[PDB]
Amino acid sequence: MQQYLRLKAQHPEILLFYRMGDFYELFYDDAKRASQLLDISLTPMAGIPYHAVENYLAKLVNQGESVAICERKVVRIVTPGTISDEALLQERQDNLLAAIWQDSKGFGYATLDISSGRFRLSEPADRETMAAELQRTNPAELLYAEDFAEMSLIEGRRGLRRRPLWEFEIDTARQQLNLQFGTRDLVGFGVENAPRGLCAAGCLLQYAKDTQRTTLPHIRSITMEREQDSIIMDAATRRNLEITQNLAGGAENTLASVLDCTVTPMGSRMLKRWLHMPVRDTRVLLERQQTIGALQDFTAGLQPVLRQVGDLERILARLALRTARPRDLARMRHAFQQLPELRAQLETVDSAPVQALREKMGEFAELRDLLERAIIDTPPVLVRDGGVIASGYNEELDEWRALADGATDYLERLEVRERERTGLDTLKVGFNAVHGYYIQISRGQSHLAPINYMRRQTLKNAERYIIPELKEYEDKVLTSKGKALALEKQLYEELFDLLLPHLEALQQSASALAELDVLVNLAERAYTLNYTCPTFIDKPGIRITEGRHPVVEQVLNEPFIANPLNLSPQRRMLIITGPNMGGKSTYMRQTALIALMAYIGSYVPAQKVEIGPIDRIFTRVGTFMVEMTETANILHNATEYSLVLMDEIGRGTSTYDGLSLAWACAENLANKIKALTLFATHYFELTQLPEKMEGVANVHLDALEHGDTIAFMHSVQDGAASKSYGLAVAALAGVPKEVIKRARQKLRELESIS
Amino acid sequence: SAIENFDAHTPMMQQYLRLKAQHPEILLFYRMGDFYELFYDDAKRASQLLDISLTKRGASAGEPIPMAGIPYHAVENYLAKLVNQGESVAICEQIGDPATSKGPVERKVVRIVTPGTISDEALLQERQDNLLAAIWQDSKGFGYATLDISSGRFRLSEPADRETMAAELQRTNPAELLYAEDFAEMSLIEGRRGLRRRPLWEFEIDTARQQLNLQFGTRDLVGFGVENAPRGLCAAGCLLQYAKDTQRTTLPHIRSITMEREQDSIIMDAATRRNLEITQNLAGGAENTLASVLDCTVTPMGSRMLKRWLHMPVRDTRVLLERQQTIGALQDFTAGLQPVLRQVGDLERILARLALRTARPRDLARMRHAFQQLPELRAQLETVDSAPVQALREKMGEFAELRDLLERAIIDTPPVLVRDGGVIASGYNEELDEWRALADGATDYLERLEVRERERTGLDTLKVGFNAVHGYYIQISRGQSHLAPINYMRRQTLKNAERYIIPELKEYEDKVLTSKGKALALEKQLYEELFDLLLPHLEALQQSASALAELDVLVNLAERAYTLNYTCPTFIDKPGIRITEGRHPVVEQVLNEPFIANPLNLSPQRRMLIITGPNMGGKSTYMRQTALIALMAYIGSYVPAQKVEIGPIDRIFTRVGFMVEMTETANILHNATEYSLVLMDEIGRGTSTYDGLSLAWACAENLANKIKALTLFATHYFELTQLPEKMEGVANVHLDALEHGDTIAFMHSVQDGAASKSYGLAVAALAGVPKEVIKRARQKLRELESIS
DNA sequence: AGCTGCCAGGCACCAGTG
DNA sequence: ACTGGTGCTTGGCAGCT
Ligand SMILES: Nc1ncnc2c1ncn2[C@@H]1O[C@H](COP(=O)(O)OP(=O)(O)O)[C@@H](O)[C@H]1O
Ligand SMILES: [Mg+2]
Ligand SMILES: [Mg+2]
Repeated sequence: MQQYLRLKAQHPEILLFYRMGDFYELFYDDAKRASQLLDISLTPMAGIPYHAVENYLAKLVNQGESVAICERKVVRIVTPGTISDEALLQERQDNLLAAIWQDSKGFGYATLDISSGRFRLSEPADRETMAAELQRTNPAELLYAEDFAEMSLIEGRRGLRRRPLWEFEIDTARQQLNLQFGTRDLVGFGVENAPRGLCAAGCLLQYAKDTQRTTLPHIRSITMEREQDSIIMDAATRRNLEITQNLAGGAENTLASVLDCTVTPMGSRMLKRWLHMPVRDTRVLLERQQTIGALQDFTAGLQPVLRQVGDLERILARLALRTARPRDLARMRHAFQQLPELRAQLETVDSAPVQALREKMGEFAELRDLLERAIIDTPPVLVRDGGVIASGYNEELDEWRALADGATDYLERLEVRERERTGLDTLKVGFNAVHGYYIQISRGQSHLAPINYMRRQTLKNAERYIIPELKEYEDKVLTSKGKALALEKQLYEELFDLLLPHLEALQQSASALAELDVLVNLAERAYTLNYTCPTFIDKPGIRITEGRHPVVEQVLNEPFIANPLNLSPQRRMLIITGPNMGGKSTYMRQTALIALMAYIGSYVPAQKVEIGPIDRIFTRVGTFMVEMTETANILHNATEYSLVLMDEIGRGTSTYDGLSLAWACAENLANKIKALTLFATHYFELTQLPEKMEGVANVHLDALEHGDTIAFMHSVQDGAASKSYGLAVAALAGVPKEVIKRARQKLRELESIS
Repeated sequence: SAIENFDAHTPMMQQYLRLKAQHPEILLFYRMGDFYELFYDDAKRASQLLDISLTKRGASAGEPIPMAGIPYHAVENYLAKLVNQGESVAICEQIGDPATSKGPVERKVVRIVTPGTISDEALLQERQDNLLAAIWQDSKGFGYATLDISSGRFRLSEPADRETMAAELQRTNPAELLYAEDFAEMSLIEGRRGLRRRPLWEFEIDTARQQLNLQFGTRDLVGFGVENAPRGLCAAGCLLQYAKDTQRTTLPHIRSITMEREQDSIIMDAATRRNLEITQNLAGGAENTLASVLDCTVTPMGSRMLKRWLHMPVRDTRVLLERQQTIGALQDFTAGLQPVLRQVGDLERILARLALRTARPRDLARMRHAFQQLPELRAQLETVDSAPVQALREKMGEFAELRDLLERAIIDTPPVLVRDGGVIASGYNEELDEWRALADGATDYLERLEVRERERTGLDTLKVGFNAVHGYYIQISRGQSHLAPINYMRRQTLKNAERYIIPELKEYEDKVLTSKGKALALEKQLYEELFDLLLPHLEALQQSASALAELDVLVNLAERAYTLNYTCPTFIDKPGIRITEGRHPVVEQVLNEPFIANPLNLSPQRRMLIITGPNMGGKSTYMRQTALIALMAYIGSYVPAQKVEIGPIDRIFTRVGFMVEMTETANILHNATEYSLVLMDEIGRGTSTYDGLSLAWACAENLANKIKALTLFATHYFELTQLPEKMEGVANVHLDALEHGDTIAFMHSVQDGAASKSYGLAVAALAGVPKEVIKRARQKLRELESIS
C-alpha cells in the first residue's frame, strides 16, 4: 500500500479517508484518533460504510477535524468551519470560521458564517475581552498565526489551524478584501482604519476561498463590532446565566428554551445571536420594542406562513456555491409562494420597521413563476437520475420523453404479443444492465420457447432470451432517455444562471424573513407570557416591579413569587442575607436576565421595569481559588455602569479571612466602582455596612417552619435576616438531637461574642 | 383496527403471536429460513435501533404486517448493537424439519440475550466484570445477589440500610438489575442501566430454596453458609430463575453460592469509593485511578480479580498474612512468571463457554495453549519455598490428558466457527478422514476431466468449474459452443459462455456433496463430543483458572511493590494507624516532581486530628492517602510508605463538603464505631456566619467523645483548632506554608499543632484580587483579631 | 477492482386449472 | 384442492465490465 502512504504525505495534517470497496478506511495514527472520536473498531485500520460517510463526516467536523476524501486522488475535503451541506450542519446552530491574531498594539479577530455570508471583525482591547469574544462566537474552526503569544486563549479549542505569518499581511488583506467586495476602499463598511482586524479577516477569507476553490459571491460585506456597542459578558457569566446552554452542557431549561419559539431555523439562529449580544443603542431597542407591540395581533396568522419559508438562508448559500439540489430549489419556490400572503398580512401593521422588513422581503414573482414551470411538484434528492424538470417547460425534452415512452409502451405490447403467440403464461419482458432488455420464461416452460429466441442468461428457475426486435427498441429507449437526462441537466444548470443575478436581493429577503421570524416570536412570547415593555433612563439604575425569573417561572410547577428591585446611584448595593437555597441566586439571576432581555429589545417578565445603561454584567453566582479569580475579574473590570451579582464570597476559607475579604469587596464595589450590585452573603456582620456607608441597604429572604419541614420563602424584604436555619435543616436531616443541642449552645456563644 | 382474533390470523402469525406473547417487552428475533425477522412494533423498533429497512409482509386479511430482518449468519453483529444499548433480545429458532411439516415448523425460543447474561467474547469487555444482580427490600432491610454468568461466581448479601445498599450497588456495578415490583427506595435504583422490574412471586423464599438446592444438588444450603439468610435467598432465587430463563440449558459452572457478611470486609460508603478514585476517576474515566497504577496484571481474569480486591478489602488476618508472604516470596520471580502467565489468557471466560456448550474452536485452542503452560509454571514455582505459593501451584493442576486430547482433536489454528468444518484435525477419527478423502480428491479429478475433455474435443476454451446455484459444469465459450458434443447436456447459459453437464460429472457432484455433508455432520458430532470429555473436569478446571488469576494478581502486586518502593504493613490489636513516610500512591505517580512523604499517628488516645493549612496545602491528599494505605494493607498488598502499623478497621466513611451534607453526616454519626475511619473534608455549612461551624463543632465532638472513631477532620474553620484544649482524644496538625513577601509557598508536609495563621488573604492575593482590596481586608482582619 | 442483482429459506399470497 | 409463479429483510459474490 505504497499508494496510500505516498498520498497521505500530501495531507499529513488532516485525516484521510481512503476508499476501499464499500468503505473508507483510515490507517495508522489516523485509524487511532478516529476510533477514539467516532468509536468505531480498531483492527492498524478503521473503516466506515460508504452509505454512512456523510453521517461520520458531520461528527468529525463537529469535533474540529478536517477530513480529506480519497476516491485514486484526494477529490474532496471538508473543514469544520467551511461546510455548507445540510447533511453536515446543525439546523439551529451557527457554524463559524474564525481567525485570531495578536499585534503589539492588540488583538485582531474575525468570524465568518460561510452559509449566510455574515462576516465580522473586531479588535478586542485586551486578553479578557478576547476570551469573552472567543466564548461568545465559539468558532468551529480557528486560524491563528505562528507568532502567537497568548496561547492560553486558544490552547484547548477544537479546530485549531496554525498559519504562517505572511497570511496576516495588511496590504494583501486590503487588496483581497477590496477585490472580494468590489470596492476601492473599505470606508463604506466602516473598517478602513481597523488594520489589526483586517489582517485577521484577510487570512480568513483566503482560507475560505482555498477550501472552496470557488467564488463566494454571497460574501459581499463586512461589519465591525465595537466594545461600546454591546453589553459585555465573560465566559463564566455567559455560562452562569444559562442563555443557550445549561450548566450540565444541555440545551433544555435555558433562556433560549423559553424565548425561542421561532418557526424557521434561520430565525432561531438569529435570536440566539441576539441573546448572546445585547445592544446598547436604545435607538435599535426602541424599534425592536415598537415592532413587538405592533405585531401582537398578527402573530397567529403570520407564523404558519413564515414556517413554510424554511431556511432560505442556507439554501441561498448552496445556490451561491452552485451546489443546490432539487429540493433546495423546490423549497425556494415554496418560500416564494408565501411572499404575497406575508405581504398582505403586514400591509396593515402600523410600524415603520415592519413596513421596511416587508419591502426588504421582496416578491420575486418571476423567479417563482420560473420555478413553478421548470421543476416538478416534488423532485428527488439528486438531479443525477433526472426526473426534475417538469413537462411543458421545454419542447425538446417533452419530445425525447415522448419517444422513450413510445418505445417503452411498445416493449410492453411486445410482451403481450409474444404471450398470445407462445401461449406461455410466465413470459414477461424485463430489463437489466448486463443484458439490457430480455424475455423471461420459467424453467418449466422454457423448453417451449420459440426457435428464434436466443438464450443469454440462465437463472435457477428461468431462462432469459433476446431477439433483434427487442434489441431494436432497447436502442430507442436508451438513447432517448440518455438525451432527456442530458437535457434536464442542462436546463438545471440554466436555472442557476437565471437565479444568481438576484442573489443580493434574495439574501436581503432571507435576512428580512429571519428578522421577522425573531420579532414575530418575541411579540408572541411577550403577549403569551405576560411581559412588559421596559423603559430606558439616562443614568444607571434598575427599578423592577414584580419581576420574575423568565425560565424558573415556566418550569417549576409551584407558584413563582415575584419580587421588586430598586437600584439607583443612591441605592447601589443590596446586602442580601437569609437562606440561599436557590432563592437568593434566583433573585440575582433574574435581575441579570431582565437586564439582558431589556437590552435585546424584548419585553420582560415584570409589571414594570425602568433600566439605565449597562456596559457589562457580572455574575459570580452559584474552589475558593476559582471563586476568588472570578471576583478579581470583577473588581478589576467593573465600572459604575456595570451590573454585579455576587453570591456569598468568603465561603471556603476561615471565618475572619472570608469576612475580611467580603467586607473589602463590598466596600470597594460600593465606594470605588459604584457598580449596581447585589451582594449575597451569609455573614451577618456585613449587615452593619449600611450604617457605615451611603448607597448600601439590607434585604433578605426568610423561611417558614411548619408541620414536619421548612418552607424556604422566595420573597425579598427590607432589612437583615434575623434567623439562621442550618440547625433546623440538620434536625430535619436526622442529626441526633443531642448534637443539635450542643450546636445550638455553641452557636449562641459564637454569635454573642459579636 | 381489524379485529385480530386467533382464527383471523395465518398459521404463521398464530405461532408468532403465541411466542411473542411469552416475550411481550423484548425484541423477538424470529427464525424464518435464512433470516431472523421481527414484526409489528418489534420491526419498527429494530429498524431504528439497527438501522435496517422497515418493510412489510402482505396479508390476505387487510392490515399489512410491519416487517424487518437480518440474515442468520450476521446475527452476532446486530446483537452487539442491541445489548450495548441495554436491549434484551429473545432468539427463536426452527426446531423441526419443514420437509415433514404440514404447516409452520415448530419454533422455540432457545436463548434470551440480555446485558447481564452475555458470555460471548465479542459482547464483553476483557478487563471488566459484567454482573447480573437482583435486589429485594423489606420492612427490615435489603436482599442482594450477584452472579457472573461467565465465571459462575454467585454471591448473596443483606445490606443493613439504604446507604449500605447504595454502596453495594456502586461496588458491584451490575449491568442488569432485577428488582421486585414492590421496591420502595426507587432512588437507589432509578437511573441504573439494564433495570428489570419483576413480579413479586419471583422472590418467594420457598421457591428460592427449592431452586437453589436443585441447582446445587443439595438438600439444604447449610453447607454454603446461606441457609440463614432468607432475605438474600429471595434475591438469589429471582436471579437464578432469570439466568436459567435466559440460557435455557444447564448451568454446571454455577455450583455454589457464598454469603458476603459485613464483618468480613471493610465497608466503604459510596463517597469513599468515589473520593478515593479506586477504579474510576471523579470525571468518570479510568485514567489516574488506583487501578491505573496498581493494575499491571497480565491476564484479563487477573485484572478483574484485582479490581474486585481493591473494592472489597478483607478483614481476615490469616488471608492477609498469606497474601503478603506470597508477594514477598515471588518478588524475585516476577520477570520469569509474567510472560508465561500471560499466555494462559482468559481461561475463566472460556471455561464458562465450555460449561454453556458455546465454546468456539479458538476457545478450545486457547485452552490448549493454556494447558501447555502449566508445566513451565509448575517448574518455575517449585523452588519458591512458601506454603501459600505451593498451595497455588497445586491448585492450578496439570490436565495432561486434556492437553493431549485437544492436541489430537483440533488443528493448530482452527477457524472462528465450527459451522463450516475444518476444525477437527486428521487422524483423530478414521471415518471422518475417509469422508474428507472424496472432499480432497477435487484436486486431481476435476483438473483431469478438464484436460481429458479439452483434448478429446479440441475446444481450447473448455474449462471445468463449480457453481453453487447450478452445480459442477463444463464450460465452453460462446464461439466454440456450437461445436460441443451432442452428448453434453446444457445446464447454464451465460453472455459469452455455455455450461454443460455429463453423467460422469453429475455422478461426481452427487457424491462430492453427499460426502461433504457426511464430513461436516460427523465433524460436528466429534466437536460436541469434546464437550462431553471436557465437562467432567469443569470443577478442577475452574479451580485452576481461579488459582492462575490469583497468581497473576499476587505476582503483579509483588512487581509493583518492588518497582514503586512499597513496604509490608503489620497489623496491631487495637484501632490505630501509624505511618512513617507515607505517600499518595496515585498522586506521586501522576506528578512530575517530588511527592512529599508524611507521617501519621492515630490511636485510641490520639483518635481525632483537626487538620488545617491553606487551600491547596495538601489537606485532602493527606486524608486520601491515609484511606488508600489502609485499603491496600487490607487487600494483602504492600504499601506506599517506609513503615506502616495498622489496627482493625470496620468501615471507612467520607464526607466531602445542604440536606445532603447533613443527611450523610447524620448517617456517619449513626453508624460509625471505635473501629471506623472517618474522613470529614471541610464540612459545616449554614445560612449564617456560625451556623455551619457550630454543627461541625458539635459533630466533631460527638465523633471524639461518643463514637470515638479514628477521624481525620480537615477544616477551614480556625475556631476548630481550639478543640484539642477542650476535648480528650483530639489533636491539631497542619500542612505547613511559608510566606515570603507577596506569595505563599506550599510545603505539603504535616506538622503538629495548629498553623500560626490561616491564609485566606494570601490565597486570595494569589488569585489576583486587587491589592487595594487585600490591603483593606488585612485592615479589617486586624480589627477582628483584636476581639480576643 | 467497481456495480448490479441473484440467491439464501422460511411462509403467505394469487391467478389458473381441478 | 393443487401448480407454479410472486414478495421480503441483508450479506456474499457471480458475472460482467
Ligand atoms: N504531599 C504532597 N506532595 C506533593 N504534592 C502534593 C502533596 N499533597 C498535595 N499535593 C499537591 O497539591 C494539590 C492540592 O492538594 P489538596 O489535598 O487538594 O489541598 P487542600 O485539600 O488543602 O485544598 C494536589 O492536587 C497535589 O497536586
Ligand atoms: Mg412444510
Ligand atoms: Mg481539599
